[PDB]
Amino acid sequence: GFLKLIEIENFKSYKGRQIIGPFQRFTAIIGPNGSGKSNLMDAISFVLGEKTSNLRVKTLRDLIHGAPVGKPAANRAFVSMVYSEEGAEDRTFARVIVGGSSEYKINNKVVQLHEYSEELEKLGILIKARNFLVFQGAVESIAMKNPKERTALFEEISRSGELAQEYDKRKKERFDRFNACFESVATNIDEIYKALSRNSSAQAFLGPENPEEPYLDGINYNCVAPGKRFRPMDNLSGGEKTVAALALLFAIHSYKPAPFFVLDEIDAALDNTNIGKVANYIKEQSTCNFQAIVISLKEEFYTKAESLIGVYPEQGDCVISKVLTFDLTKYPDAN
Amino acid sequence: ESISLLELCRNTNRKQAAAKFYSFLVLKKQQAIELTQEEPYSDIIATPGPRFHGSLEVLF
Repeated sequence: GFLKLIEIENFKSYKGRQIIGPFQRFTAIIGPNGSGKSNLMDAISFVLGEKTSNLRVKTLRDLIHGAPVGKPAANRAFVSMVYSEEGAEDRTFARVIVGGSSEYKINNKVVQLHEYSEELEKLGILIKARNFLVFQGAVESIAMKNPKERTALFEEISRSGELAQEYDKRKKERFDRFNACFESVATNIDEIYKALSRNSSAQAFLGPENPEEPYLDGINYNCVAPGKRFRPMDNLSGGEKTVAALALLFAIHSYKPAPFFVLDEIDAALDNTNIGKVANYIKEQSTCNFQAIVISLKEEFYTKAESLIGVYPEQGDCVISKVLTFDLTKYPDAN
Repeated sequence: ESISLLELCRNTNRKQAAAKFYSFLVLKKQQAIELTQEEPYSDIIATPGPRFHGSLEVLF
């Protein structure tokens, strides 16, 4: 499971035909302030089936470079993802804007979106659930969830909330959904918190309030920071409360894990007290469990990446973005 | 005049070389330089740009 490269033609500010990557196991996307970086977040969401309304446009056609000011650079645009797999040939998944409507392709076969989604699903990519994506501020949203809405998120992921209406009009099925999801998250959560904060004198515990009817009551989450005694997560303060939320979010994504993980400015919510720690965690994870693609603002984060994709603007009637690639592994480690 | 990025990073560590790379991006944005990269992960060549008429040797 590997995202090898992305190819773009006339998508938003990515005018003309452009290769993005190749990616390493840990690649960071960087550059000075502009739409260039988020437009590349949008290209990834787009080739993975995202609905037009979450792509910051009103109409598909407006994704064609130049189209927002009625000066489109072409009649079509596309984003292509090359997926590589040891022992197998590469597989190319493209979404093309043709006739103002999306045309999905797998290795030059035009396909319906339903087959596109099925074929990605066999690869571990869930384009409705977006298991591969951590959006901006996802860490903050997790940090501020009371046990009742921490359950609300779990039934969203576990499809327990799907069965909610026929159930409460009367049930073995709704349980299997939750605990196979929950116990998976709870199984892994203690190790992830021990890994983010580097020392093993840390502990994190995930217990339901209603141990055999959990979909109903809240979910409790109690941590053990190093320089602290055992206390719940709600009673934590900033710098370490964030590291506790990261463990919860990562543990969530480790159930039904995607082969690659796109982190959109996750280092925004990090201090000099923990940014280097989280960045080494991503580095260690990228050697085995998943590929990491991060969009990053903080040097202390992205200097752990193996590769940098650096985005820069070109002068034009419209904002034009292009990319550079840079290998960091050739240089000695710093401090 | 021209400057090779890889030659500017010759004797650097990871954080230093990343900052020279990031600085090409910023300088390009300010139109102090133009940038060429023939293929992915090749050397990146900086050339004079419209909003700076001095020495590239100076800029770095």
